[PDB]
Amino acid sequence: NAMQDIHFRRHYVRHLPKEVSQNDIIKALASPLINDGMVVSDFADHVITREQNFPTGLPVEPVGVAIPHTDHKYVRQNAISVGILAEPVNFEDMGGEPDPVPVRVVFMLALGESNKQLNVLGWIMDVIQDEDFMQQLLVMNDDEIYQSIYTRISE
Repeated sequence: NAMQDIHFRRHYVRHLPKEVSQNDIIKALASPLINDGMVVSDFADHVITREQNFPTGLPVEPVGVAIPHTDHKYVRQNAISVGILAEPVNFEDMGGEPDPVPVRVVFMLALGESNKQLNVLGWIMDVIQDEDFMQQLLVMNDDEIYQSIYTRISE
């Protein structure tokens, strides 16, 4: 279990309100990591710059996903911060496609070593193809999303 070193806590999950922008989302998801000392104080802005340059939208159906992240030099402890959006928010296609991705679930990845990327991406790729799992994230409360994702990670 390579992800045994990834931190995922109850407060690393939250539903975001409508009318929030891409930047608000990134700052909101980064907040808990920043407070726990998992990342550098200005992590959210490095993620924003990264996202604008190299978008992380994944056009999966029916729930659009995004995996914003930044350089590992800004991460001192591996962690994942999850956001469930009240309404879809547009993220540019990681693949370069013209149509933006209507994102509803955001998986912010804070990885301190690049050797962790393949594994974590493989994990994401897997959960976003799990139609049922993804749909449930849009219905469950924070504790439920937390329990399910946590389990998914460690089990």
